[PDB]
Amino acid sequence: SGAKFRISLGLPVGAVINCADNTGAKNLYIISVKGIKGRLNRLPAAGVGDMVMATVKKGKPELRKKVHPAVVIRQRKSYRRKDGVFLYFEDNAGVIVNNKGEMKGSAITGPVAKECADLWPRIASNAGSIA
Amino acid sequence: MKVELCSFSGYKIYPGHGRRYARTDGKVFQFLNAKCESAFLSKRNPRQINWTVLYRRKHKKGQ
Amino acid sequence: SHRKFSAPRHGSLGFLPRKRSSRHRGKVKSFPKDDPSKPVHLTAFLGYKAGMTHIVREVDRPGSKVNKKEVVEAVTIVETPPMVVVGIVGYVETPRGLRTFKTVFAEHISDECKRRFYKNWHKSKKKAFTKYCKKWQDDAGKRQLDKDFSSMKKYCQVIRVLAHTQMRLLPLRQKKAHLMEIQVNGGTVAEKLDWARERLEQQVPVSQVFGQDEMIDVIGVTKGKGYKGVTSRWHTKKLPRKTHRGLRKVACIGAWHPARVAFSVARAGQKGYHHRTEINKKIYKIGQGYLIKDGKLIKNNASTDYDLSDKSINPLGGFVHYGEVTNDFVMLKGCVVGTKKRVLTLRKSLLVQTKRRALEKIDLKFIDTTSKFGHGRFQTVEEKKAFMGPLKKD
RNA sequence: UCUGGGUCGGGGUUUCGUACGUAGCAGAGCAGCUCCCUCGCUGCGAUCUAUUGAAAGUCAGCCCUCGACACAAGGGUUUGU
RNA sequence: GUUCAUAGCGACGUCGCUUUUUGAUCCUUCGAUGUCGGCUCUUCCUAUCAUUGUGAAGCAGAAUUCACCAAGCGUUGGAUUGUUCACCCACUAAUAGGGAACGUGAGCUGGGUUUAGACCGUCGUGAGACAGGUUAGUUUUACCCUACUGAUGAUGUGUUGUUGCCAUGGUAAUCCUGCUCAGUACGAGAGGAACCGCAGGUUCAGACAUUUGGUGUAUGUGCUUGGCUGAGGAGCCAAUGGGGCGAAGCUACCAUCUGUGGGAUUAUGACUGAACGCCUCUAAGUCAGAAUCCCGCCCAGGCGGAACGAUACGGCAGCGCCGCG
RNA sequence: UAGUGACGCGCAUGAAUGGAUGAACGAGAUUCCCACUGUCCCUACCUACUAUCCAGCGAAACCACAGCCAAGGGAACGGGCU
RNA sequence: AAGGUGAACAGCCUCUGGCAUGUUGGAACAAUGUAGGUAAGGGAAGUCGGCAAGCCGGAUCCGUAACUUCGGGAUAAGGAU
RNA sequence: AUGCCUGGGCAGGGCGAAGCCAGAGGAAACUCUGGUGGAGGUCCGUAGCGGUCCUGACGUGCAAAUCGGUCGUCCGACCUG
Repeated sequence: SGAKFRISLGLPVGAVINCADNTGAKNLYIISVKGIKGRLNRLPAAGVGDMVMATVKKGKPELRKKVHPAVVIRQRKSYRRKDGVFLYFEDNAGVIVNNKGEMKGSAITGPVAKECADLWPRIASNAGSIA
Repeated sequence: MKVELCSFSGYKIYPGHGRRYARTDGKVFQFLNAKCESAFLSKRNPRQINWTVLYRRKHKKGQ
Repeated sequence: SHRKFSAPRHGSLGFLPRKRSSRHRGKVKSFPKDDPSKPVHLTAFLGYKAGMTHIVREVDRPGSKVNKKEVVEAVTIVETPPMVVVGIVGYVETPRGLRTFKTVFAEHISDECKRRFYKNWHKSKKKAFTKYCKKWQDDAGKRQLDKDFSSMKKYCQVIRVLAHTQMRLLPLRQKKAHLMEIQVNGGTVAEKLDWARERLEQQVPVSQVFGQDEMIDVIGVTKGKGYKGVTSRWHTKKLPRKTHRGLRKVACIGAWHPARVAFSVARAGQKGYHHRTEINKKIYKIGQGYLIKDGKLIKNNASTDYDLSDKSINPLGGFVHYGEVTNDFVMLKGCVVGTKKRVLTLRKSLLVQTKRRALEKIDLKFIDTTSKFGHGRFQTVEEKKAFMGPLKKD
């Protein structure tokens, strides 16, 4: 029912975010962003709570060298809320997810943005702190 | 309209202005402007900076 | 050969006479179609842009994620002092177009309106409408005026009113008032002409023409930017750094076989100072100007039922590069074309405004008053004094 | 001639962050004098404290001044149904 | 193709269309038309990938291919290769095919063809040859005319000013997701819609700085290295000395606001209705009909008009209406 | 289709027309990683010197005549012809 | 072949000495440029190719691998002041 | 371009070879530790010499081959009258 209410996105294709779940992965190199038509020479950009495809550049060999769906939780780029507050989380952090939205891990380290929490209920359920 | 207090200076932050910073350790700060934001990010202690409300309280200025 | 990777063109082909506007005041290219059932009413007004600020309010759109939540919107202030009606004009529809039939001016005309008819006011002797006002003080002139009004009633199809702004009540340097034709939409031509004649030499406030929570159109000249390159004028792609003969230029203009440059090619030239007509601007608040009963009444400008303060829309130190707003003002959602001090034309919407977002009622909760001349942090000087305490300059 | 604009000055706002000087029983300490007294006196001494949210800038493309100054029908080229 | 030629195909034969491939000729150019790609940019074509409107099934829904009006709007980001071409990864409604001197070098790059220096393999006694590979190898000139983007302007309206009209040109918006319908219609089950509504987003267009960010030589205010005014103070030099914060102004889907309605109809589905005592959307006549076309919204405004104001008191003047010479 | 390690079936590798190896070195040619950044996403702002205007001084290339387009034919892509 | 900083005949500032900024000046600070810079988030995703720019940079104290012709690599790499 | 004769010139730093001194171990052969020494067609680097890259500026130029940054070498097969 609730809309996305687009915000500033600062995670283009090639950004290496840190994994924030107990799956075992350390880094997540973003290879593309879902739901983007695209434009000429315009790199796809991912914001908070955006479904992306990533690859584990560092971590367990089982998770390395394969594509995983993921959801961006925190971004260092400041985004504006609907009530006029600009928020940034000091780091770019994401969690590995499947197609239906179920997290592959069991816990999330650090805060989780309210946009991602509202968009993905399971990530909100596993979230420790909100925004 | 919930008016916040600046985590560094202490001035009231109206909804239109200010900035919000959520650190990874799990706590949130409100900054009145980029000056206070940079002062906080540079690890400067607010009690040693004269214009800060904490400095004024510490030195018992006014009243 | 063909273009490998398709991409949309840069700029709009329907907006590219890229010339400085011949006119400075916004022209109403099309007035609303008059239905001969509603009462008579003016369809336009002339204001002056002052500045922008914040607004805080609760939205009432069910189903949205932000429903019943506090939101902030950028609002633009347009100072709109009441305008003086000084003349009327009739238009008759012809197979060639819409020809002006008869123009009748009032007896007494203010010097602000008289200034417009003279390029140089200091040098001139101010002789405009000297023998014309004699028609209002003679029996033959009165008979001629009555005959002209009867002819306009019989023949004219469209009736417009000449109204000029009051430049005295503004902080702007200039004193030359802006005149404008406003088409009257309402009942029959006879009743419309009678109302226009009655409104002669009279003030018109903004409450008569526009109301709260209304969608209107803003017409004005873009803030000029002078000669600009293609990279800024059409936002074309920048050439790589290795380019020899410049990089902020369009690389390929056209093909070989057509030995001419097409009008659709992005070229360097004038950017800004373009006539524009923004539509669907929402009136958040029509604020009353300064009035005196025993003392100054400045609360009516910015005080709300939830703030109940003594603040006016003027921030600390006044609006930057405009002045202090003391007259009636209109607060519009979002930004409007033009720079500060710029005259803008407010026009009633040309479309049936029946939409979920266009019919929403606006109830303000907080109006920002922090100084815009930097990073302001105090809403009012009283609050600033209370927070700071006594200073050395006391 | 809605008397107007200009210069200066005063406030409002805003930017930076606490001015020179003075005083201190603050100050890692050190030296001289001698009433060898080492909280005795006199000096050097990063810095600190009160004066002091002080000092400094602020329209040249920010707002009010109606506070002081001079000036403001004057200069040249024109066009006729 | 379970039955069945024409739902979708189609052998043995046969008729055509295109110059987006290679061919044949040498017609223009050897007193020189700069020889591949890639980047940027504009326009055009339909042999339609997707979106709008429909006809079709071996169309129950979903999915689907076949055909029609249809080029308005879209046709992406990357690993490899100089590559066109080619393959793979991911997203997406789709990643459809092409032309414009195989568009585009006084626009750019020079990566490899294609000078001169060299290395390797084959051939030749040899100098040398290799659509056999590798490396380094100067990309000149616009101030001329036209075209285009902007800017003064120009002939008429007796002169100027005013508010306006309009012929003409340009034109703009596009697509998708979530909730409800609905786990409903349909279907043995698995599966699984559609219309109207609500919230919004992709690309594009026009603006603007209240907020966030950027710039910052107000060289605004502190802090500092070297040196120089004897020192304190106040300063300056070191092509902007360096480094914090930073007013105003410009600026970023890196912030914010807005983006519209009618008419005629195409394909198609129909009404009445003979030709053809029956039947028929067609022969007369009539209805519905869309990203189509045109107009409206919007930009400019014609060797085009509009009514209105003042029209040279002068120290010499100069004009406007009337009448009869 | 690049880089590295193994296989030999080597159009046409190969032993002073020298084969293999090789510490150090190379303004020699390539592949990958760390950090770094406007190469880019996506451009924006500031400074100096020009470009702009003015006073003075002041050239050169080029020039059949000159310069608005659609189609046709032509010597097979016209500013002139229809 | 002066003084200061400095390892230094490095760069920068100053004294003796030399000069008018290098075949002209004035007014604004438009677009293209030439030479310098700065940029939120990503960090080579651009491009034939990290082209260009940027990063590290002095000194003191620790530490320093593979290989090797045992000489080197080496200021290896990486840390603190 | 090369050979010869006769003259001139080449800051400041890093690595620390032969040789030597002292201490410790050894039964000898001799070996380890701390110093001294400054050799090298040695390394960073100025003057000098040359011209990689930006295929930068200019390209009817300052110049019929110049300028900026970045560059190789700089005690010897060095540069030069």
